Amino acid sequence: QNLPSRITKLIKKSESGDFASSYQLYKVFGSKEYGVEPDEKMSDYFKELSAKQLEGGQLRVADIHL
DNA sequence: AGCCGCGGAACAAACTTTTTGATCCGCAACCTACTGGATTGCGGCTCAAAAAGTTTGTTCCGCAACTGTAAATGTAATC
Repeated sequence: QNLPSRITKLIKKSESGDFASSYQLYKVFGSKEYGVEPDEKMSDYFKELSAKQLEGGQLRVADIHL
């Protein structure tokens, strides 16, 4: 069905393990705007994986510009 | 490029919890025996009054995603 190359890159990133890679994967498969047909089950899987991969991370302030 | 409801805020009258400045009243002191005058004085206790501390009803401030005819595009990478 010729999944776009950017979609394949995001899937590879999610397989490696990232939280945004699956965020922008359950919002790419849940709407028609991003350019791919909406699949609900395979978007729900990406949403669950994105939420599961958030644990263990620390939120810190990196830089600042006054 | 426009500006939805939501929730803090910047202000501003009302409650509300103490800071202060007298007034009083036992209360031991004199004085002498003891209500000694026709006396003072002195320290807890209480009084509203008012300069301080919340509490609560109103008014603007800000901000997001996308809009009405409208692209599925073999590979990688740029703004």
